[PDB]
Amino acid sequence: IVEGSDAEIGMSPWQVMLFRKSPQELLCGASLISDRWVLTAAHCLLYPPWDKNFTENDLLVRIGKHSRTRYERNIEKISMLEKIYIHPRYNWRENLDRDIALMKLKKPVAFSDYIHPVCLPDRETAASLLQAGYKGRVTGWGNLKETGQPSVLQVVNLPIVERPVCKDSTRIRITDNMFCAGYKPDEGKRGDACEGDSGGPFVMKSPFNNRWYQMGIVSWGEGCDRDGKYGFYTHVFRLKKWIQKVIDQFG
Amino acid sequence: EADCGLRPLFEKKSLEDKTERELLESYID
Amino acid sequence: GDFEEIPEEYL
Ligand SMILES: NC(=[NH2+])c1ccc(CNC(=O)[C@@H]2CCCN2C(=O)[C@H](N)Cc2ccccc2)cc1
Ligand code: NA
Ligand code: NA
Repeated sequence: IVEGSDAEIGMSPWQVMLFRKSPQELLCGASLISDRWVLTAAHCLLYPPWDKNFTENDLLVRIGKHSRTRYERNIEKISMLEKIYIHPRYNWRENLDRDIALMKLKKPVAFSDYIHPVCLPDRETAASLLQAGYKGRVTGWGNLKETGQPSVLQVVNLPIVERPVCKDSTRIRITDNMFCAGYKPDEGKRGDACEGDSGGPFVMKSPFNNRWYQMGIVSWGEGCDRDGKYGFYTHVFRLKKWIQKVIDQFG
Repeated sequence: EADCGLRPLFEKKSLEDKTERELLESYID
Repeated sequence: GDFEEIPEEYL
């Protein structure tokens, strides 16, 4: 996260760290959506142009974390993956269309002050909140600059941007399964997700029921926090039918 | 989950975090 | 490279 701030304790209790078993390193962010299911970006797991294709046994999920590198004894919980599910029409060849994947855990994680699932939006919350100008919140342990590595989880609030401004900011083909967020150059404030923040949640707090909903997944960007560029997020609601099919078929 | 999206250290004990009001203020009017 | 080691039971 660029130009964000340190998280408060317990501020994002659905934040998941995807961790590589060997060499031991952060691979991506992710989110907890129930005691056995974790949501991330497909590109976190599969991206053939970069020779990336992880299998279940390659990874761990670390939940309840705050510190990036420390083992947070008696607080974090480390979980093994039962199975990975990638969207069958995830477009790694062109533009990361439908950049979404689910991971089922081997055993259910215990909820705590630091571990708690986020909600997924239904059609009305999405219709109500996913509007240009409305702000969401992105969290992660990714780079602090385009070209560290924070000591602890970082957070930044960013406004959703109008789809024509999203489209006009890039040469990549944008789809309805994506949205973009960030400040415009004349708006003064800055902030963005960056490498390492991949797969983490873009959340909004509904003013109707005061619950946090995951509206996006950190997906892609050109550089980080550049003027006239925006971060792109997978549109969780548009892919929710796939999400529910997987959990309904596989548990 | 029935309890999803309600944080134990914030919503569940009626505490607000330091910047959530920035989001509320953007959900206009 | 800077990650503290995790309990061996998880690997
Ligand atoms: N908000 C941001 N500035 C930002 C930037 C980067 C990332 C991590 N995601 C990435 O690095 C993804 C993986 C494939 C190439 N990539 C990118 O973001 C590329 N820079 C742009 C691109 C190339 C081909 C297809 C789609 C997008 C996540 C967020
Ligand atoms: Na364009
Ligand atoms: Na920008």
